[PDB]
Amino acid sequence: QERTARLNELQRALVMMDSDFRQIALRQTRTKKLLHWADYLLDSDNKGIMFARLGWHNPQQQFPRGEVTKVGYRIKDERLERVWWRYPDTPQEGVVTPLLSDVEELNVRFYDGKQWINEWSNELTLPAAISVELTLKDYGKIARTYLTPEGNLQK
Amino acid sequence: ELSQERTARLNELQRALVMMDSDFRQIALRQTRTSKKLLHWADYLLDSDNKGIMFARLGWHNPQQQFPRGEVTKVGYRIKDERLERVWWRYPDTPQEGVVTPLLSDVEELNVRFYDGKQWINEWSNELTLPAAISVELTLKDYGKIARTYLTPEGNLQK
Amino acid sequence: ELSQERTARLNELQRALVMMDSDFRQIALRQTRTKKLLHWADYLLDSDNKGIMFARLGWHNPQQQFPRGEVTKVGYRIKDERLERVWWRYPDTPQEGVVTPLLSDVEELNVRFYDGKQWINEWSNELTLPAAISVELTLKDYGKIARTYLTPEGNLQ
Amino acid sequence: LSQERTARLNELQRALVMMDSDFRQIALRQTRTKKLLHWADYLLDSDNKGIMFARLGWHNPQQQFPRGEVTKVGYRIKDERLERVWWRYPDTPQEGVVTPLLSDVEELNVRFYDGKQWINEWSNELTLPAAISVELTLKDYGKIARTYLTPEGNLQ
Amino acid sequence: TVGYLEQKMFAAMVADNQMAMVMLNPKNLKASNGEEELAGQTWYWKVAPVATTQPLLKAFDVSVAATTQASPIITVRSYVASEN
Amino acid sequence: TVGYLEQKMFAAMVADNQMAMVMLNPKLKASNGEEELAGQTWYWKVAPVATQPLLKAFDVSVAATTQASPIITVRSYVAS
Amino acid sequence: TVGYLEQKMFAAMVADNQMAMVMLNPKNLKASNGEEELAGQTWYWKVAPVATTQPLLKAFDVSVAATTQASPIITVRSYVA
Amino acid sequence: TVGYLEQKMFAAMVADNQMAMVMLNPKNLKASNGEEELAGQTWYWKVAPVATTQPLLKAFDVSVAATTQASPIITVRSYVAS
Ligand SMILES: [Cl-]
Ligand SMILES: [Cl-]
Ligand code: NA
Ligand code: NA
Repeated sequence: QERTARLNELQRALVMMDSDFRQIALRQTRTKKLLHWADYLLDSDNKGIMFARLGWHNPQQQFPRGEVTKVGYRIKDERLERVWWRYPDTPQEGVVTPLLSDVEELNVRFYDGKQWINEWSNELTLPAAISVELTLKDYGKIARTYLTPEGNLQK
Repeated sequence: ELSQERTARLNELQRALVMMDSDFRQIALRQTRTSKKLLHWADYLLDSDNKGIMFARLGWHNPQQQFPRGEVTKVGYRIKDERLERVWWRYPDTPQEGVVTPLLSDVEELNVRFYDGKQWINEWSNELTLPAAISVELTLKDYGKIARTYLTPEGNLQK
Repeated sequence: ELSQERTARLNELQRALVMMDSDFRQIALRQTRTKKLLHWADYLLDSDNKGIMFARLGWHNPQQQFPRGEVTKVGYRIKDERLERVWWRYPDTPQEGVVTPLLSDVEELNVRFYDGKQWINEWSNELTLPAAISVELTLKDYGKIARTYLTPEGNLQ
Repeated sequence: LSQERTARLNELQRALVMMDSDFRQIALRQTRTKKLLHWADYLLDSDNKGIMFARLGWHNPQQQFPRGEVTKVGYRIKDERLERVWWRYPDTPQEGVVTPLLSDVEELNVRFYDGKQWINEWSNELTLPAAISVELTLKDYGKIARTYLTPEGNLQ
Repeated sequence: TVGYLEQKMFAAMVADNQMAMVMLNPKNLKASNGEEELAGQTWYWKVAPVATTQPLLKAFDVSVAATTQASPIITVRSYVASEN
Repeated sequence: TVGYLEQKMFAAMVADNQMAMVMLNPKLKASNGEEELAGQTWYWKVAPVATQPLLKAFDVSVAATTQASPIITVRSYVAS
Repeated sequence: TVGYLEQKMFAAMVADNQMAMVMLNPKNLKASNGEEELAGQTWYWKVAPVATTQPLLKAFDVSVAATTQASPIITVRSYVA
Repeated sequence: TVGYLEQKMFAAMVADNQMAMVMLNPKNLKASNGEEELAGQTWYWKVAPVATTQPLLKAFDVSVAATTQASPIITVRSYVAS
């Protein structure tokens, strides 16, 4: 009953996170970095993460060929919430989706090619992989590893 | 007081539109079963209380090494008890109940029209090509009719 | 003695075909003057008989640059029973091109166009390319040889 | 004299068009006789240095996999002539299609840009140099050079 | 606050619908105008080509207003490949 | 029903995480390991699959023990 | 030497021509055969589906021979999505 | 006729060479100028950013002339993404 609804809530959370973290855009955002990962980012109660993501491809004729949006994840009162902005450059409150309840912790790690590390300060390239770990009050720790698009920016 | 509930409603709608933008702008030229179709559009599809729609969509690009380049997922929309719900499947060919998202409450109707190059028509039975454009209209209890028009990718399948 | 002349002719033929593959496999859905996708008419390019002209993909530009590809323009013609290939850097061009003499002893250049059910002898559709093109050369020594090339999909509005 | 000097220029334009077609389309794709760029004395039986690399030949029709057809080309000097050699397949057992491109070329030289400077050799087998300079010393005109940019990316 | 937010969201919806119509046939980019009913309200849209200082991209503006005379609630600029 | 659906979801998550690690450097060998997820140890296995010269294939399979049949097997392809 | 070189080159042209015809409509990929006149010679071509270790790609071989019995001068393999 | 055609073709080679160097590092689009010897002649090149009305494309001109004062033999304009 509750357990099935809880499983379904988790399923939805994961689909959403897949949609965002598998579409990280190699594009710097302001406050400027490729990946923002810091205590109280987005008014998170703990860690917050923010990045640009591929929104959709535009129709054939249109330039640019795709529209980049900006998304973030934070914990607010032990809920995982996802924040959405139409524009990577934004003056603004984002569109908040409460994604998953009973999330104590959000942790993200970064693969630097040889090992997992805890911060990402390189603003010219993405880490080759990102690991998003959630600690749930019921199920405990679950994690997802995602690959990033290859490429470098210039200084 | 009540201005809080109206803000929450507009916030709900913004969320719904973002989700629909994500889906309808990324429609894929990929036939799905249920005899296959490019776009499924019928009364009671997916157990809708009225119309339902189902289609393949670009879910994401896979990392450069990987073939195929695009991962195609499958999504649909239906009304259940005046709720717009979005249904999602990881694979376009699925035995599997879908992941249901309650997207928008107080939606009476879902109506979709297809641009066939000269008119907007009420069904799509061309299995070889998508319509050039799709108009998705919702009838909300409070706001009435609102509509979004989306363009599809160009291309033909072989017969 | 003139095992050498036969070998030279074979090698010449080989060079012509690599060059034609290069052009005909890279036809671009882009209209040219003097407005067609594919020009196929008598005395085109001052050919002695039929001449053919089209836009082609010249190369991809480096990552940073827009547009991502440079489109060039090419033509084939017969002058004094020799096949010649003409090249222009720019599809829209004010006159004469860079001329490559490609193959001697060509009696006839003919091109045909596959409209999805059969082969026809002209292409007047200014919005779409034909699914396939067949280029037929009649050599005085070898006779008729033909190459079929597919075009990119898509139409212009 | 006007006729002959006009014919020489047209010969050079022809050479340039052909070289542009090759060197602007270098493929990040290793070849044998593995290297990305082959650059060595007597390569392809050159009188001096020879250069060889994989290049994009053409895009295949949209149904076909792979989307790109990769060919292999090389340049050498044979008896003060620049020759272009062409192979349909990048992994070829031996003789390529030879085109005499430009007469009275005394030297072919190739330099490689490493992001900071021009250098004389390229022994990185996983990445291309960001730029390549092809230098021809013509018997009449002296040195003419074209710089080309390569595609970004690394192999493992 | 909510009345203004409504206007902004719904006028943006109309802007998107009219951008899409222009994009169906962007070789035929010209000054045009009309009306769309959305959320009970008539909205007045205008498409306007934008002069460019290059040959590669064409631009147009789609603006949406509450009357035929009114300043727009929303204006959005888009770009179309001139040689797609 | 819910306990089976849990096993399915959590093994699929480990399958995805391990495919990702394969894809990081596929130039591809048989390997295996253990990932702790949702309080359970999952036993994964990467296996090359024979194929044409263009694509490499691997299967990722995840089981509840080293002896057990897999709960899930996913196949992926990599460009040669 | 040139006699063999001619055969190789002209059989290869027929292979390319018949591949292009398969590529035009490869959903109806079937075993087929026929004849092409090229450079004064009849060439005997054959199209053969090839099994593939995956659902994504289909393969075919195009082979071209001097008779209906002969071993091919040329066999080319191609893949379609 | 031929002297003229030499200058056109050789200035054009230098234009292409210098555009290539700009394209290597185009975020750093600033005015520059220099010299290139080609076919025995010193050519004077100029790189000039070109004002733009849109936010998507940056533009620049490469011009090549026979002296530092002379009007250019050739000017080529190129566009770069942001
Ligand atoms: Cl999405
Ligand atoms: Cl080429
Ligand atoms: Na004859
Ligand atoms: Na000298």
